[PDB]
Amino acid sequence: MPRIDADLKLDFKDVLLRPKRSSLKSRAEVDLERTFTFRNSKQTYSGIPIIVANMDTVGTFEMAAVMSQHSMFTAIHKHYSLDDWKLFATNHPECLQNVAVSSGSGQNDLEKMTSILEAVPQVKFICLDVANGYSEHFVEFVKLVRAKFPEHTIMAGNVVTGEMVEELILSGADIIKVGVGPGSVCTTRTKTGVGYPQLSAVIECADSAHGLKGHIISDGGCTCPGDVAKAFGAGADFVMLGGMFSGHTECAGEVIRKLKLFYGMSSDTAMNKHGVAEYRASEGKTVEVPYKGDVENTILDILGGLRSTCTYVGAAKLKELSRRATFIRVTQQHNTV
Amino acid sequence: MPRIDADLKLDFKDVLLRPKRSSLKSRAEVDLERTFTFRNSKQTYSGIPIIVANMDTVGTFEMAAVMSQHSMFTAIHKHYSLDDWKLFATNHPECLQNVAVSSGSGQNDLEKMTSILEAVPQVKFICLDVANGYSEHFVEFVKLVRAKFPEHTIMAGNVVTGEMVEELILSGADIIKVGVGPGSVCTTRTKTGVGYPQLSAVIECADSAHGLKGHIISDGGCTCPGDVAKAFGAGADFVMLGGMFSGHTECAGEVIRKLKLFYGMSSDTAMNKHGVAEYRASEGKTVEVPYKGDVENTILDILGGLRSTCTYVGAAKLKELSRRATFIRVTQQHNTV
Amino acid sequence: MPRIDADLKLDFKDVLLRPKRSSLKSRAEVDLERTFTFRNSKQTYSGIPIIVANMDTVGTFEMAAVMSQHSMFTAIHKHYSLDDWKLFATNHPECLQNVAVSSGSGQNDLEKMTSILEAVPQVKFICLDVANGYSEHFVEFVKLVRAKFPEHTIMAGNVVTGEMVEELILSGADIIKVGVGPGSVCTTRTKTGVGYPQLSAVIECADSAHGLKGHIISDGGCTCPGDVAKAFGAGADFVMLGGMFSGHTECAGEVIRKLKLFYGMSSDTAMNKHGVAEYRASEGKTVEVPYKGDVENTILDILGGLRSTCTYVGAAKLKELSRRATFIRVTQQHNTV
Amino acid sequence: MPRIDADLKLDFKDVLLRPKRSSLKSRAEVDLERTFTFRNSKQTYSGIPIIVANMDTVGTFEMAAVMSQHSMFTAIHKHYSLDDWKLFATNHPECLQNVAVSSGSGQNDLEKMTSILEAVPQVKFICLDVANGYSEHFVEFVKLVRAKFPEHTIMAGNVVTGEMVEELILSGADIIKVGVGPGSVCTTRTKTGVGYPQLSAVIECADSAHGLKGHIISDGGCTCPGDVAKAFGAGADFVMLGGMFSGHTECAGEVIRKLKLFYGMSSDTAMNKHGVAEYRASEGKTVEVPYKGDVENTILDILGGLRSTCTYVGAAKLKELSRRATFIRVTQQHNTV
Ligand SMILES: Nc1nc2c(ncn2[C@@H]2O[C@H](COP(=O)(O)O)[C@@H](O)[C@H]2O)c(=O)[nH]1
Ligand SMILES: Nc1nc2c(ncn2[C@@H]2O[C@H](COP(=O)(O)O)[C@@H](O)[C@H]2O)c(=O)[nH]1
Ligand SMILES: Nc1nc2c(ncn2[C@@H]2O[C@H](COP(=O)(O)O)[C@@H](O)[C@H]2O)c(=O)[nH]1
Ligand SMILES: Nc1nc2c(ncn2[C@@H]2O[C@H](COP(=O)(O)O)[C@@H](O)[C@H]2O)c(=O)[nH]1
Ligand code: NA
Ligand code: NA
Ligand code: NA
Ligand code: NA
Ligand code: NA
Ligand code: NA
Ligand code: NA
Ligand code: NA
Repeated sequence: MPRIDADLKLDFKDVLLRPKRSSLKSRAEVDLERTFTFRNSKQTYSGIPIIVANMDTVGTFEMAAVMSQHSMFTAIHKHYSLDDWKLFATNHPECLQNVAVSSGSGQNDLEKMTSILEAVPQVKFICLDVANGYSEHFVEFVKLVRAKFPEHTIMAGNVVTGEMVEELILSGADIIKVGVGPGSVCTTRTKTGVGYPQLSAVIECADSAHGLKGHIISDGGCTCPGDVAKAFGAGADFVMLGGMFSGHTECAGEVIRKLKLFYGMSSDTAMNKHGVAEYRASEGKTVEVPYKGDVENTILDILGGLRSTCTYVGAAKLKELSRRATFIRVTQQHNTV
Repeated sequence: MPRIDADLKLDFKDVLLRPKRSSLKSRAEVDLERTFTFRNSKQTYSGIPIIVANMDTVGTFEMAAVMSQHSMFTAIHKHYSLDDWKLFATNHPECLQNVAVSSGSGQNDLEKMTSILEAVPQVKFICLDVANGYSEHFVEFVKLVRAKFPEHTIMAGNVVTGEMVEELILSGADIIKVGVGPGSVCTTRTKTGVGYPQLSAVIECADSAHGLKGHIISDGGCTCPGDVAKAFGAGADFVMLGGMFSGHTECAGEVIRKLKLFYGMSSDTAMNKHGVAEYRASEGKTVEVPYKGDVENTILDILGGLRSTCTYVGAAKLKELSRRATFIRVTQQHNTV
Repeated sequence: MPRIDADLKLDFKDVLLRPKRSSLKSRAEVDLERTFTFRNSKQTYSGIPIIVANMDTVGTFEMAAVMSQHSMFTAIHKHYSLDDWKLFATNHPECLQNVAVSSGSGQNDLEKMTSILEAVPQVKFICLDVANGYSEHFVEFVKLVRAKFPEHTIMAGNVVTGEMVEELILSGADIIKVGVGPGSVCTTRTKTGVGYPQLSAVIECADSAHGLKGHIISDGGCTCPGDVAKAFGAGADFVMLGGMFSGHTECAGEVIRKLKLFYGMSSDTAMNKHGVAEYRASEGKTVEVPYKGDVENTILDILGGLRSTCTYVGAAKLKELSRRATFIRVTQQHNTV
Repeated sequence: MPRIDADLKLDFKDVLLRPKRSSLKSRAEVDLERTFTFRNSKQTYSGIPIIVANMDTVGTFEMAAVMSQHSMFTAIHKHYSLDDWKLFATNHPECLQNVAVSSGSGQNDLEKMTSILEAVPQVKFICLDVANGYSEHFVEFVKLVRAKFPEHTIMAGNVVTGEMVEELILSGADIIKVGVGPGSVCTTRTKTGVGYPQLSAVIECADSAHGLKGHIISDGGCTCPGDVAKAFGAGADFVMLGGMFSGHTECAGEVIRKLKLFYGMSSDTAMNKHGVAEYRASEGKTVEVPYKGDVENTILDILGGLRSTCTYVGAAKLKELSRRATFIRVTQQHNTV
């Protein structure tokens, strides 16, 4: 029996947030910092919950040192060496509280990560990523990492439904990475037919996490600050971004109209440059992106957009955005000429 | 609890007006003038209820002097000086009954407006505009302007839902400006995720105004005369337009294929040229538009379109259009080659 | 009260015809000729019910002489003179049974038509066209033409709903022309907001005609032979076409890549060349179309397509197509690369 | 009575497959081979159920010799001669178990096929194709072929609904070819208005076959490996492909940016090169396609995609994919820049 779910699954383009009444005079009143206490690691975090994705070109140390100035976060890419990290530590000690070390489920990866966590005790976040986030093999791996590092906060993914968000949390992960399909350079939908609309995946997964006192990252699929806001509005605790951060000076890669090469974690460009075949669910794209320059401007644009959103729905802090969010269903997002 | 309204919100593209039986021989029979009596100012107005928007390039004095010849209206941009206005008065006294002076919620703006209303008693309309039309701060500001000018008619905005249309009317505004998102150079949807489909916003807001014996302007989102007609058909008492009036000789700005620069009230181009950051809900676009020449032709095209609409639905006067309007839901608006 | 009909109105793109079981070996078995007896004129017609539209460039005498060889029909454009027609009669007497003379509702038009019907008794069809097919003025005009020519068959239009199809038939018209909006060079939707999806307009109007033993033409909106088939399948008794016949050698106008100018009946190009302002509901477009050459090939393509349709649904004659038509609702019509 | 089925018929773009929990470590665990026993021929087949379509350019002997190395299948085009086939047999004896000989319903075709089956007893599949797969003439032809070759497995088509799938199976065909409209170079929808969405046609037809212990091919409409997976997920026993195999070295036709000419079975290019008028339901297109080079890479890409799909839904073998398939309804398939 092949069956078809009756419920149309919407994405970001299919909706808008409705404005509401409030006493908020203007957007600089709004506080975008959140304070979280994690279910399993028992650690506490405070910052602006926007994470740079652990992709080759954007999850760099340079990107980190800027984000951190804004209390934002960076999931560092897994190809840096131990020596690379010990220089990062020496150079930017104040940044270590705002980064996560990354690993796949392979033994070599686990060992290298371990050497990093031991050499840099200030790093207190771990980001774990596989091709099939629904595998029992990932479940037992998450148990292993939890046992090895009982006081480190664990981000794990990726999934799109709530049964697997609960199983991953109950198996020791703190923050589940929700998203398969929508990523700017993800090709699961084309290559495999498998995936989920981003908005629907957050609505559905956020509820499942929060009943366990766990948390989620909306990973992928945001194309402008409005999407970030919708992602938060849908219940996401953090939002992670690759494509919106691609193209800047603090991105790794030469400038080539000035452009830069933006490529997926499991892309052909990636496999050539490195053992990444089964790191993500699809062999992602390799695109050319216009050179945007310094990431500060982009950060300002994004945070500013999000402050307005909160103001316009009556949220004085980011914590209250999902509480105040009413989405309306629309037939369009743009007025063309 | 993030929730999603079950009702799909349609816009202008999603519908058509149905023709109906009548005794109307032709479109020159139709009278497009309306006579209004305002709830709070208690003043009476007669004209063709189509308003040029208070944008830098289109809300000019030159635009005004043409519109006025057609009994149309112009919301003048807020950057003109007192001296500029006193020349407008001297030069085009017969036009003063067909313009509104504009202001934001800042004290400097209020003072400059006040000096203008005192120096030109013939100006009897006020247009008030903010970034967050749902703020309690806007509500109290509207009370202040009402108290300062008890015999001036007040347009205030912008909103998209009826609870705020009622609160603004009950707080002293006469005519509520309805529209957030659809404007040709508005970027709220992209930058903030917040907005509303224009047609749905008028249907919903018109009902709310009219129960209080108040009035609304459909502000933004019309791309052709058909949209104007639909806007009126949905219940709007006036319709305001920026983009359809952009590009003409009576527009402010040099001619540059001949083009002209059309930019938003809170756009980057605006901030550079002037203190406009929080005048509108978004930092609007700056587009190039083809030089259309004299606004008379455009006016003729638009009024002509609207006369046909009334004829085809059986409305001998514009007053009867919403009464006679049945919208049908469609899957398209164009026959491509 | 502005209201919105709950029923989504589909067009040709939104549907497909379902194949069905039959004993039909192949498409040359299918007979596309119909025999009609008209309600009010009491005349009988036999032919392939596909009519060339009465547009300047396609409703020519040259087009007629080809169509007629295929038992197809031509609604001749209203600008030809009496002398022009008397040469047509002399030259192509066998074609006169397959054409209609055209007129608007003006007295000059009526007189010129009258002179034509008197000078050419073999012409037994009249085509009457106005801007507002819902006007009481059109209703009384139809009564007048019926009384003046009691044995001529009258095509009248255009409408999209059944209440007006019945009133026009009961007022003496034989064949109602159904379609407002979808025409290739019609601009009602853009200029006035008024119109109707073609498929929905035929479904709805065909039922209304046939209960009175009257007939309809699906006028406008077909872009390929599939649309013709759907139009017939929806219940239409005839289908009229402009754009699909545009571009051929037998079209009026010079060749200019080789192109030809195709323009609407009430278009600016039309008004310049001639008193046509209120002949159709909109001031239609003027497009450039590629030179297709001889209309024979196009005719062959269209008739062939329609024979296959009948075969694939089990209709041995065109009469049985609507009887055998089941439409399925689809989300697309094309497989792009 | 023209009527409209209430059920919207979805295609591949309208859905995604949902990931599910499993114990599958990775995609090389998945077995894509199936073992089938046919209802009427009583023969058994084992291989990867992906068939190259019997089109001029892709159903070649060269294509066959590669496919066969991958346990894939090739429906050979019907224009090869007896002598051509006897060389194929001599050269690639091990491939004969993985090809089908093709024929239309004409006597010449039947005779030539017969001479081939007699000269090459190793060929045990027959592929039969007509313009109207719903004709009683096709039904009796299928009876004739069954009687002539009682131990050959018969693929017959094409249809889209289950009443005709059952009648063709009960009349002796083994494997019904399901698909009319979606094919990359099919024009039925444009030329005739007749067709069916591919996904809906498989869902509906698969059920009908399987109740008779028969089988179906999803013929046409796949544009990437995701579509293949969805096709299998919907219940299809095999999937046939033309366009995805077009463009390779083992395709027939010269290289011309390097391109190759890809044309339909009943296309104008086909009729010119050969008696094919009524072989398929439409006169298909002739497109230019980029030269992809060797078909091995494409095969690897497609099989790899399909292994991931099975892994991500928890299917260790292709047999279990439809059993494990839950489709979700979506509003999009792509993230544009
Ligand atoms: N399946 C797949 N996902 C990728 C690949 N590269 C990056 N991603 C995903 O894309 C996400 C970011 O999405 P974006 O913000 O660019 O839309 C990353 O966090 C990661 O989840 C890849 O090669 N394959
Ligand atoms: N949010 C926003 N709205 C603008 C800006 N500039 C103009 N608008 C809106 O656009 C309206 C006109 O819309 P239009 O007729 O061009 O679609 C104006 O009345 C105003 O409400 C801007 O910079 N930001
Ligand atoms: N409203 C309007 N309709 C036109 C005009 N010119 C042609 N048409 C319509 O277009 C029809 C043919 O549509 P087509 O087959 O090109 O889609 C004609 O029969 C007529 O009803 C025009 O200028 N204005
Ligand atoms: N109606 C029609 N179908 C064709 C023609 N040529 C190929 N096809 C269909 O297209 C199918 C392959 O579809 P594709 O994989 O290219 O989308 C073939 O198996 C066949 O069923 C043609 O000329 N007319
Ligand atoms: Na491991
Ligand atoms: Na980059
Ligand atoms: Na103030
Ligand atoms: Na302008
Ligand atoms: Na008259
Ligand atoms: Na023409
Ligand atoms: Na035969
Ligand atoms: Na090819």
